[PDB]
Amino acid sequence: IRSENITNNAKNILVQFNTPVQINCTRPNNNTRKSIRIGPGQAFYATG
Amino acid sequence: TLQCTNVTNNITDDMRGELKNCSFNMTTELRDKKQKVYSLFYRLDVVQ
Amino acid sequence: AENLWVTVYYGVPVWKDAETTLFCASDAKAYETEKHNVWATHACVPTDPNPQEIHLENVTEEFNMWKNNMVEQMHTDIISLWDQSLKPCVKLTPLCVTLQCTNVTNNITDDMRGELKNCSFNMTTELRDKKQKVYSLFYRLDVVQINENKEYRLINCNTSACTQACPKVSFEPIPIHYCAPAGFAILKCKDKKFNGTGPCPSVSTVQCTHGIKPVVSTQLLLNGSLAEEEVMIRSENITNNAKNILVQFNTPVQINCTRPNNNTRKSIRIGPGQAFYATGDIIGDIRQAHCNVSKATWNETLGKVVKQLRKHFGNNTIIRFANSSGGDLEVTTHSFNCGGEFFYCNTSGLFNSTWISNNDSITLPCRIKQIINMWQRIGQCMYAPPIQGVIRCVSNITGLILTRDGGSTNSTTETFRPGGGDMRDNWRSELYKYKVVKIEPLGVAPTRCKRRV
Amino acid sequence: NPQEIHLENVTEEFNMWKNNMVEQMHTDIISLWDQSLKPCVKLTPLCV
Amino acid sequence: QVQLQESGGGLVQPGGSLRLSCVASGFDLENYSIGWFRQAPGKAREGVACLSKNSGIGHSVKGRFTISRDGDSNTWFLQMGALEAEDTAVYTCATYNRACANYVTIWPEFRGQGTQVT
Amino acid sequence: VFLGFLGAAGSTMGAASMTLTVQARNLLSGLTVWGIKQLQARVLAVERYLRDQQLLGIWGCSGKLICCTNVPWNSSWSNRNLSEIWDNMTWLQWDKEISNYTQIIYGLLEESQNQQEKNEQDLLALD
Amino acid sequence: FLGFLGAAGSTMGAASMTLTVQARNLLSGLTVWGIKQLQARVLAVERYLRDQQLLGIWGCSGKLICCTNVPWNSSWSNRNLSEIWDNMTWLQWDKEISNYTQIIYGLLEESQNQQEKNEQDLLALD
Amino acid sequence: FLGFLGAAGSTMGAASMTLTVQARNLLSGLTVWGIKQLQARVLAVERYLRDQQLLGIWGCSGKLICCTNVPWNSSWSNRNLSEIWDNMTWLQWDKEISNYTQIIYGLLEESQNQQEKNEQDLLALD
Ligand SMILES: *[C@@H]1O[C@H](CO)[C@@H](O[C@@H]2O[C@H](CO)[C@@H](O[C@@H]3O[C@H](CO)[C@@H](O)[C@H](O)[C@@H]3O)[C@H](O)[C@H]2NC(C)=O)[C@H](O)[C@H]1NC(C)=O
Ligand SMILES: *[C@@H]1O[C@H](CO)[C@@H](O[C@@H]2O[C@H](CO)[C@@H](O[C@@H]3O[C@H](CO)[C@@H](O)[C@H](O)[C@@H]3O)[C@H](O)[C@H]2NC(C)=O)[C@H](O)[C@H]1NC(C)=O
Ligand SMILES: *[C@@H]1O[C@H](CO)[C@@H](O[C@@H]2O[C@H](CO)[C@@H](O)[C@H](O)[C@H]2NC(C)=O)[C@H](O)[C@H]1NC(C)=O
Ligand SMILES: *[C@@H]1O[C@H](CO)[C@@H](O[C@@H]2O[C@H](CO)[C@@H](O)[C@H](O)[C@H]2NC(C)=O)[C@H](O)[C@H]1NC(C)=O
Ligand SMILES: *[C@@H]1O[C@H](CO)[C@@H](O[C@@H]2O[C@H](CO)[C@@H](O)[C@H](O)[C@H]2NC(C)=O)[C@H](O)[C@H]1NC(C)=O
Ligand SMILES: *[C@@H]1O[C@H](CO)[C@@H](O[C@@H]2O[C@H](CO)[C@@H](O)[C@H](O)[C@H]2NC(C)=O)[C@H](O)[C@H]1NC(C)=O
Ligand SMILES: *[C@@H]1O[C@H](CO)[C@@H](O[C@@H]2O[C@H](CO)[C@@H](O)[C@H](O)[C@H]2NC(C)=O)[C@H](O)[C@H]1NC(C)=O
Ligand SMILES: *[C@@H]1O[C@H](CO)[C@@H](O)[C@H](O)[C@H]1NC(C)=O
Ligand SMILES: *[C@@H]1O[C@H](CO)[C@@H](O)[C@H](O)[C@H]1NC(C)=O
Ligand SMILES: *[C@@H]1O[C@H](CO)[C@@H](O)[C@H](O)[C@H]1NC(C)=O
Ligand SMILES: *[C@@H]1O[C@H](CO)[C@@H](O)[C@H](O)[C@H]1NC(C)=O
Ligand SMILES: *[C@@H]1O[C@H](CO)[C@@H](O)[C@H](O)[C@H]1NC(C)=O
Ligand SMILES: *[C@@H]1O[C@H](CO)[C@@H](O)[C@H](O)[C@H]1NC(C)=O
Ligand SMILES: *[C@@H]1O[C@H](CO)[C@@H](O)[C@H](O)[C@H]1NC(C)=O
Ligand SMILES: *[C@@H]1O[C@H](CO)[C@@H](O)[C@H](O)[C@H]1NC(C)=O
Ligand SMILES: *[C@@H]1O[C@H](CO)[C@@H](O)[C@H](O)[C@H]1NC(C)=O
Ligand SMILES: *[C@@H]1O[C@H](CO)[C@@H](O)[C@H](O)[C@H]1NC(C)=O
Ligand SMILES: *[C@@H]1O[C@H](CO)[C@@H](O)[C@H](O)[C@H]1NC(C)=O
Ligand SMILES: *[C@@H]1O[C@H](CO)[C@@H](O)[C@H](O)[C@H]1NC(C)=O
Ligand SMILES: *[C@@H]1O[C@H](CO)[C@@H](O)[C@H](O)[C@H]1NC(C)=O
Ligand SMILES: *[C@@H]1O[C@H](CO)[C@@H](O)[C@H](O)[C@H]1NC(C)=O
Ligand SMILES: *[C@@H]1O[C@H](CO)[C@@H](O)[C@H](O)[C@H]1NC(C)=O
Ligand SMILES: *[C@@H]1O[C@H](CO)[C@@H](O)[C@H](O)[C@H]1NC(C)=O
Ligand SMILES: *[C@@H]1O[C@H](CO)[C@@H](O)[C@H](O)[C@H]1NC(C)=O
Repeated sequence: IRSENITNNAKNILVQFNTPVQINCTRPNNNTRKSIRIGPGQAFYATG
Repeated sequence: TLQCTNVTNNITDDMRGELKNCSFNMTTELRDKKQKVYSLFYRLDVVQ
Repeated sequence: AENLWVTVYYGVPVWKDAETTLFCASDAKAYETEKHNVWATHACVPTDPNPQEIHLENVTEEFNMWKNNMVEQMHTDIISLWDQSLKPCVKLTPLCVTLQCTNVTNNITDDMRGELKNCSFNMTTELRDKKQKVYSLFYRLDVVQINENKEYRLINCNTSACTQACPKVSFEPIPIHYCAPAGFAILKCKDKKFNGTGPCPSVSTVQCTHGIKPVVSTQLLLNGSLAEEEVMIRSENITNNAKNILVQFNTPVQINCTRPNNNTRKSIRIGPGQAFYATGDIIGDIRQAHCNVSKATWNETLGKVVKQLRKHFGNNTIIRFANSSGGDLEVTTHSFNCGGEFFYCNTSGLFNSTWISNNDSITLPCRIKQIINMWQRIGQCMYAPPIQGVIRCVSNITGLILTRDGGSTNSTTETFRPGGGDMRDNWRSELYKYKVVKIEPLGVAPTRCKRRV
Repeated sequence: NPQEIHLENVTEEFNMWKNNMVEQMHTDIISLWDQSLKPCVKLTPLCV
Repeated sequence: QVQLQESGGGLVQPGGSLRLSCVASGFDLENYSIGWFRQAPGKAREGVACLSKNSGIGHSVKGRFTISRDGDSNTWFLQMGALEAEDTAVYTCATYNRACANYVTIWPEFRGQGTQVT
Repeated sequence: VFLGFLGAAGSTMGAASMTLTVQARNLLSGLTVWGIKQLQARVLAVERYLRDQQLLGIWGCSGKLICCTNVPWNSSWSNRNLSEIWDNMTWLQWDKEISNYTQIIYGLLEESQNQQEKNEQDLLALD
Repeated sequence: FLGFLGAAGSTMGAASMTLTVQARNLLSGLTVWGIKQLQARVLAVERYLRDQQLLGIWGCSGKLICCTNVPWNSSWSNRNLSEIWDNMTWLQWDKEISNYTQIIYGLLEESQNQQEKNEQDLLALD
Repeated sequence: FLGFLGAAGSTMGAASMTLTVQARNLLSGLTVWGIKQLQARVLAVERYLRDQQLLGIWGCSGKLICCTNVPWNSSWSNRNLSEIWDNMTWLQWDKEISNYTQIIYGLLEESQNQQEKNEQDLLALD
């Protein structure tokens, strides 16, 4: 437990762990990206 | 401006709204012509 | 006497192969009545008034030209200079409008049928809202037909945006000398039998390299440096098809190249401050640009090249030439940089001959192109502004980048076809006899010294 | 508190019309203004 | 690794289309370009397509044949249509010079094995 | 005479070790391209010269050209006669001959100089 | 051996044994890490050059141990000799004298100037 | 007197008093004023290092006040020593050798080379 002033209400308390916590997460969706033309040369990819 | 409408294909109750099925005009490679392109925009990136 | 003890010597003549970065050395010419340059020499340090070359003896230094880093450094430097010079002036994106172009028949000649096109289009004036109907002349190579009076469009206008070549600057090649910094030495080979990979027992140190012109050409090197004695053949394998053969001539071949049409440049406003220079209203007759070589000189030069080339392929082998068989418009054709106008010539009147064991002129047609893609990295096109008047160019064309054909097992049907590709052989023919050595002055040696306390 | 060593017995030939500071500063101020005018508005659309 | 692996060969009825493809790796496919062969019995070697780097242009010897690429995927697609009786041969995909130097005539290095199109 | 940078780079070490000043004097010669590009080379040259000079100064050395030293030759790095070494071999051949055993030599020179300084301190303090 | 800065906590006498190794790596060595890395290199060069000039015009240039004049004024440290060298560390010594080590850098200069005076006069006399 | 470059008006003999003073301030220490400053720093370091190398080429190694061979040729100056050391200022003196320095800077070099060769021969023959 680390803090600049542990007796203060506006200082973050940077807790550092001893064992990691495994976290997964996904975006369970295909995202088909289609390219369209901004103008001459420039292109812009938007999810289709 | 985005003539956007709200997406209702194979959607889930938790993800209501959110994705929006936006259609807007866009300059083509020639800087004299307007296309009509479409994209998907999350509700966090579009305001009314 | 036994006390053979180690002593240390500083500033000893010992070198080790290494790599570093060099800089400019250009002739000053007082650099006062100058209109700038694309390789800006105002920031380049001035060359020595009398560079000194020190001949070394007893020395056999290994040389190699195909894994030399000087060529890569040169290429990066010139590309960076080209990119830097194109920033601080017009950036014409508003030219992809739908051009309406017809033919031109103001007493045209049949060989140049089509080619030049009368294009007209809407264009924004100085004001952001008002529009004007302007016209220009666009070559057939720079316009494509959309919506297949037809509607044409600039060829670069779906894939890149062109910054018009800066009207004040010039592309005229000037010599530049690459001088190594302190602590590094430039070794130059003076052997006339030098061919590339192999030691050269005549190496001499120089302050830095001689004047070299960063010319841009394909399949026919122009204003190169000739090798004396005889025409020399260099490669990285003479027995591999996919490797070029940087043939270097010993007798320069004169080549003239013209453009017998006037070009009334007419600047037109396309926005606030920005002005775009265009062609229009060719005065007099219109005829396609051409190039002249001398058949008497070229036939003899090809004979000499064949005689020197049969050494590596046997004295009973046929040797045929042919033109390029396909590729881009910058490899199957000559790729001049003549006075700000980028020619593209028909080098098929030269490479058409067959050689066996045992006054006039050749005219190559040329196709002027304005919209170019030199330094072929995609998305860096540039529009070369038209140049008024009739132009002429003279060169010695001392070089050749032929590629072998091969592949038909073992037989005598060898054919050579010109072909460029990577833009590095126009300098690999100029920095072949050069290397950079890092001097290591520290060195220990045993003597009878005792180091008095 | 910058130091100012007064020197005696010394004569020096000055020159105000061939000074280099008066030119280096002239270029430097232009460089300053060109640098300070870059990172904000570059209004083109006032030509209507 | 540099060797090329081809796929899509087979039998085609006159008047159809194919999707010849070939893929490769070898930490050196940024300096080379990829084109295709054509070798019919009794005749020499020709070329059919060459996707030139440094220009992105899809040069081909005939109008029907077209070369194409997709993203950073190291696969090249030769699309051929309106096939006719002569187009029965051994199609090989090989590597040509960085700017598609002389082809339809050259014999390159780092070549493939070649499928069969009848 | 036979002046010029690396003028005697092929001559034997006997005559080469007369004009080391020529090889050592020009070690300090002198946003756009040719701008910071030249300055980087200048800084690198200064770095290399400073490395060499400090390496000379760390040992008991830096008179200038020649500097006799302690820690006898191990006689294993080169089993060659003195006359042959000093009049029959050019400097680059010597470099490639003894380029494998340099770091140990430098460490030995450093330790010898430090021991010499300690001996000097001991012989100066007591009196 | 004890590496660079290895003898930092060792006693003063033993710390004055590996000066060379810690005096050997004082010169090790556009976009980010461009002009700024070169700035770091130039700063290191300037610092080393200033230190060498100080080890110079003082009268030394042999580096490492260097005998010199200007006898030790008692006001700077009224302590024994051995206690400085057996049970003290260089960091503690630097804390002990931090404001005193600015007049010393002038006493050494004046001693060097007077020594050069004496040497020059005695050499030119004969 | 005192201060950096504070004795340029004093006599030649008296001005050889603050050599350390003038030697100390030879090493004082993207965007505008951000590349000019670094260029100036590099130039100053290079100038000082070249000057130090030139000094060390001849055998001085101690900078301030050096003794050397190559006796004073009467062509360079024809006048009494006390007149040189008692009335001139250094700037006035530099006028007399504005063009004679190039030969001296090589004469001292060859004298140093001769002395080094004699030292090496004497140590080798023993
Ligand atoms: C290979 O080298 C030759 C020789 O320098 C190059 O020819 C040179 O081309 C330039 C461009 O036109 C000529 O400069 C022009 O000269 C005319 C007439 O004096 C002048 O009115 C123009 O303002 C411009 O200065 C130059 O004279 C000409 N060299 C000679 C000797 O006539 C050639 O361009 C080089 N090859 C390539 C591919 O660049
Ligand atoms: C580069 O140069 C070669 C040099 O031959 C050009 O090849 C020639 O191109 C013409 C284009 O019309 C070919 O057609 C011929 O036209 C004449 C006109 O009457 C006709 O009589 C012939 O029967 C023939 O159809 C010609 O066959 C071809 N070869 C020769 C030897 O003339 C080439 O077009 C130039 N350009 C390029 C991009 O290669
Ligand atoms: C794209 O441009 C077309 C150009 O006509 C727009 O179509 C007009 O839209 C307005 C409302 O915004 C209508 O009042 C007009 O009647 C429409 N004209 C025609 C010919 O359809 C269109 O709205 C623009 N935006 C989009 C998303 O299509
Ligand atoms: C330049 O702008 C004018 C705008 O008036 C274009 O005029 C049009 O021309 C076509 C045929 O040429 C007519 O069918 C249209 O009715 C015209 N527009 C009008 C009258 O508003 C002209 O074509 C433009 N020039 C080009 C595209 O080259
Ligand atoms: C030069 O080319 C030769 C052949 O053109 C190269 O040697 C070939 O290496 C490949 C590598 O797989 C072998 O399959 C061939 O059989 C080899 N050729 C022969 C004739 O044996 C060679 O590597 C190239 N480079 C050099 C320096 O020679
Ligand atoms: C190219 O097109 C321009 C534009 O139409 C032509 O210029 C016209 O010429 C006719 C007479 O031939 C005049 O009546 C028009 O007023 C001109 N228009 C403009 C805008 O100047 C030109 O003649 C065509 N040909 C060439 C070679 O430029
Ligand atoms: C090389 O030369 C050959 C003929 O010598 C050219 O082949 C001709 O090309 C034109 C246009 O491409 C065709 O119209 C002819 O039918 C072709 N004739 C033959 C016999 O092939 C070839 O185009 C030339 N290539 C280059 C790059 O110049
Ligand atoms: C860290 O430990 C010291 C030990 O005395 C203590 O004084 C200090 O407050 C601590 N800091 C924290 C807990 O953030
Ligand atoms: C830490 O917090 C206490 C809480 O009142 C406060 O009195 C003290 O001044 C703070 N000290 C610092 C260094 O922030
Ligand atoms: C997403 O689509 C691809 C083909 O477009 C398919 O291979 C993949 O299985 C799809 N994603 C999931 C989670 O099934
Ligand atoms: C789409 O559905 C959400 C769900 O409540 C609704 O709030 C939103 O207004 C809808 N979008 C439109 C354009 O009506
Ligand atoms: C006009 O130019 C086109 C080029 O696209 C050409 O096909 C056509 O023959 C030309 N017309 C005339 C009359 O020359
Ligand atoms: C667009 O540019 C490409 C080059 O990538 C070219 O192949 C094509 O013909 C151009 N025009 C189109 C796609 O309409
Ligand atoms: C260059 O000449 C040397 C001479 O022995 C030869 O070994 C080498 O193969 C040659 N390189 C070529 C011809 O590319
Ligand atoms: C180009 O125009 C000038 C000016 O009228 C004229 O003197 C010259 O003859 C023209 N060019 C040609 C090739 O006639
Ligand atoms: C090139 O040769 C042709 C052949 O007739 C000639 O008409 C033309 O004037 C020549 N061009 C020159 C010499 O510049
Ligand atoms: C090229 O032009 C020059 C100058 O007009 C002439 O001296 C030379 O003969 C020409 N070369 C050829 C091959 O016609
Ligand atoms: C000139 O070129 C032809 C082309 O084949 C060749 O046969 C001939 O030997 C060459 N030399 C002469 C003098 O004609
Ligand atoms: C090419 O050479 C052949 C025979 O060598 C000849 O018949 C033909 O006319 C030549 N063509 C050209 C364009 O030189
Ligand atoms: C071209 O060749 C001639 C022939 O002597 C030579 O004088 C000239 O320097 C060469 N180069 C150029 C650019 O003219
Ligand atoms: C080259 O080596 C020979 C071998 O004896 C020698 O005589 C000659 O002087 C050397 N050349 C020099 C040192 O320039
Ligand atoms: C030192 O160089 C290489 C490095 O491994 C070694 O193989 C060689 O034997 C050594 N040199 C000698 C002369 O043994
Ligand atoms: C640290 O101090 C202890 C005595 O307090 C001593 O034994 C030890 O040697 C010291 N550490 C080192 C590295 O000398
Ligand atoms: C200037 O010269 C006078 C004698 O003429 C001398 O007394 C004085 O000290 C000199 N000035 C300085 C600053 O030394």
